[PDB]
Amino acid sequence: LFKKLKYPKVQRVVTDEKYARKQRVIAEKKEIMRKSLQQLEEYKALLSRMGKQHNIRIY
Amino acid sequence: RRALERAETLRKAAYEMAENQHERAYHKQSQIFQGRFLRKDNARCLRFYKSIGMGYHTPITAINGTYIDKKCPFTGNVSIRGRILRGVVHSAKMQRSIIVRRDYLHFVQKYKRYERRHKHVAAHLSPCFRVKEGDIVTIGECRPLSKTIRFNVIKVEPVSEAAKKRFSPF
Amino acid sequence: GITHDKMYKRSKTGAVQGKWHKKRKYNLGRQPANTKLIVNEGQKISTIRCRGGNIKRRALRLSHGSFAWGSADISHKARILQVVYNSTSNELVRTNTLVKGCVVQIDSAPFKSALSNDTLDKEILDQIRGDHILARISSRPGQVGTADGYILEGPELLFYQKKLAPK
Amino acid sequence: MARGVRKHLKRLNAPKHWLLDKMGGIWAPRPTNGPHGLRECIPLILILRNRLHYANTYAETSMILQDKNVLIDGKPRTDPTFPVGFMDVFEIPKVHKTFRVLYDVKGRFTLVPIQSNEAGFKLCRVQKIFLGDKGMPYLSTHDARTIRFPHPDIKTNDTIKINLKTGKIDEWYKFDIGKIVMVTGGRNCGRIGTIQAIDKHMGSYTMIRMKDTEGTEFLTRLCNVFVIGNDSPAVAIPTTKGIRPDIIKNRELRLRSI
RNA sequence: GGCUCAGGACAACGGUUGCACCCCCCGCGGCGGUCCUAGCCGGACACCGCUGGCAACCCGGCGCCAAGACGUGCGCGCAAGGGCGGGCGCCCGGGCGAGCAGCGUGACGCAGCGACGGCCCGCCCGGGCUUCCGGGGCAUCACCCGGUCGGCGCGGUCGCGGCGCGCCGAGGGCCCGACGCCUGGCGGAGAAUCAGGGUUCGACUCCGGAGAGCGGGCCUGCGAGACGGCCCGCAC
Ligand SMILES: [Mg+2]
Ligand SMILES: [Mg+2]
Ligand SMILES: [Mg+2]
Ligand SMILES: [Mg+2]
Ligand SMILES: [Mg+2]
Ligand SMILES: [Mg+2]
Ligand SMILES: [Mg+2]
Repeated sequence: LFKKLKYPKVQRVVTDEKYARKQRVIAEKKEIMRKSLQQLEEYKALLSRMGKQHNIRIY
Repeated sequence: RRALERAETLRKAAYEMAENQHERAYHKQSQIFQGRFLRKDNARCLRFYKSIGMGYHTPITAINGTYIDKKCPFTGNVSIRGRILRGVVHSAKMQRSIIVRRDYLHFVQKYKRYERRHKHVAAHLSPCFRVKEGDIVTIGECRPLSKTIRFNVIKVEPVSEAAKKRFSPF
Repeated sequence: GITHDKMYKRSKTGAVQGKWHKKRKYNLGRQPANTKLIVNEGQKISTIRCRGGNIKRRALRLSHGSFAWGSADISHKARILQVVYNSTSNELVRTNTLVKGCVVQIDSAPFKSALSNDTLDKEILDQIRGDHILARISSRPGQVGTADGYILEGPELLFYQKKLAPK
Repeated sequence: MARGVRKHLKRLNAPKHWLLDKMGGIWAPRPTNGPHGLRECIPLILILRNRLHYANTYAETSMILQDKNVLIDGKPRTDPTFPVGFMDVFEIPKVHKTFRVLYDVKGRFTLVPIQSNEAGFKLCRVQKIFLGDKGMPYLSTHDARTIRFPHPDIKTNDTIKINLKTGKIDEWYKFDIGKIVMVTGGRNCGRIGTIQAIDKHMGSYTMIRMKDTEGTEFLTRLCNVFVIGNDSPAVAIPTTKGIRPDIIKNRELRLRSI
């Protein structure tokens, strides 16, 4: 659809800082997953002389 | 050859049981997957048994027996945990249960003397054990099996019949 | 309402015990689901809010389930036809009520679709050539909302066959 | 039979080693859940008010904690009822005071000032090894801290050195005979000794026998035996090396101080 | 949190075990892969304006608007449950005294999180039940119990269990005092008295239990059979 000056505050507007926040969150989750993968890989490289039982990622 | 005889004996017990049409249901060991009995070779175990630990040994009757009891401590699905007690048999009239008599002493400080007291403890008796009145039994604690039963027999030491009833704290 | 408290029972000697408190919500009970085979119609399952916020679902009507042939390792999803035996009561069988341990007849189409020729257990192949296969229920409807099981064989198959043959 | 959890604590029902005065008031602080439980901890306010005397009331302690002037293992805590426990780090940067929380011979909590070389870590006792989601091995400690992917050589009842900055293990002490230990509960709290025998009873508690350096011998169960290094302590300990005096000796000390 | 002690006499309670039959908010520490418009989605009500009923208590109808509210949902396969996978007399790692956990694979099912990312796990406090011992008087109460004792199967429960239902067999307790009746019977830590041994009491400060006129039922919520929460009968 299309003394003092009184107007309603707009909502659902995505300014600059919302973009930065979303990008930071995405990057944080990605690096978390990467660190977990690296830790699993190094632990698996260790234990060369013992068995292991973890859920193998499918796909 | 010894293992072969065992498997045949176990196999018969399963097939003669299916001919007892009087029974409402077919009783089986939950661990064993029915279907192994269709294998002609003895490449699979047909009976399940465990060791209860605490230094007690599994009777040969349970290992070589042909009975089903889900409440047995050796072939069933219960675990022993807690207190181990001893007593003498008081009555053996139920299907797979008995009553155990325990004796102890109670001290009275005013008179500086004792009293002889006894309690009755009900337990489950697996078919691997044979018990008459007066024998000494060892019972282990388990989860509630019924309204009054929280113990299971683990060891039986026969006593001669006609022997004198005597106060025997244990 | 419904309770499983032991305070309303007699003692081991047969005496009556006194009531020393009112009813508590720890020891409550609920009416049975009485899951019914289908044979405004469709699968219906309800959810129950249990203690601690946990979720429990009881099936009121269902028609399908997963059944596994252990010997050959063949598992498919099949339609349940009707109940034929129950070790607790004949009334459950007449009403076609599903519970753990019920013996049911399932359609043979999924299993005859393949391996109808492969030399497996002969007693099952003859059933496959027909229209129904004897099976058993292993899950608990009324707690998980499913009716799964396995195909019978071995001594139990002979037992149930002899049981339900003369009828 | 209460309908829910309890939130209060009467003064008389409080632990003895807190040393609360009978007539101080009707109530006592109720510590919140955290790294240490009710019976093996002590609220922060007691330390900040009844020990260091930096505050005279509840409000002063609350203000100080809000201003974030106290660190507990490098993380500022604003809860006046936060539980503090054994082998903690208690540093107040604004007054350059750093302490480690330990047990005295009498069986009470004490603050042992420390140096910076050893104030960046803490010792933890491992009580449980379990498999978590997906079969990944884990371990837990007496301070409610869980570590993933630990060294297989680490077993139960061992001692672990974790860096506070990151929270990673660097070395561990095995539980064996001849290792200096410290008692964390019972009648022998605060004593230091060396293990001499380990007797295990099937289905019940395991008993540990240790000898004091002077020659005294005492017994305690394994549930409250804490290894604090090999032969010599890894961390600092109070002035007295875990030697409990007798009543006569303590009376002589009291008279000397009077 | 505060008040009281009606009820209840192998019960509550005190000490001592266990859950390999269990649930758990906050807090602390980890963890964080989600099958098939994302410069940011959709509709409503509350307050409020107009208009009204009714003695009071209470509410009605129309009307534009917000979300850390509601609904849908972008996303590297993941909830519950189910089938199969150890032995040949016994004993000599993820973990135990103890075959307990986790995992692989074949089938089902798409649960929870996601328009400023938390489903999940561990600890902690708390609760539920449970083992052993103790737990009033009357024999002008001597025999008592009939889901009462045990077994099989299912259901329900957070969960074991005659807890409930169907079938089967018969049992269980008692002068070392059952069963029944009575109590101006809440229990303990303790109080009074005083050579020693003991007798009586224990509403009340701490802990535990029960209740909110009597008897029942229930919603919300992690947690209540709640009463300064709702519904019914009875008496006021
Ligand atoms: Mg999708
Ligand atoms: Mg939303
Ligand atoms: Mg009374
Ligand atoms: Mg009270
Ligand atoms: Mg109440
Ligand atoms: Mg009420
Ligand atoms: Mg109230």
